[PDB]
Amino acid sequence: TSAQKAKAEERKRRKMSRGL
Repeated sequence: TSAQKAKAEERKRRKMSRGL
């Protein structure tokens, strides 16, 4: 919920590697 206002950006740092 309130995380959707940022979590989407928190993955931009984890996907850089496991972005598949």
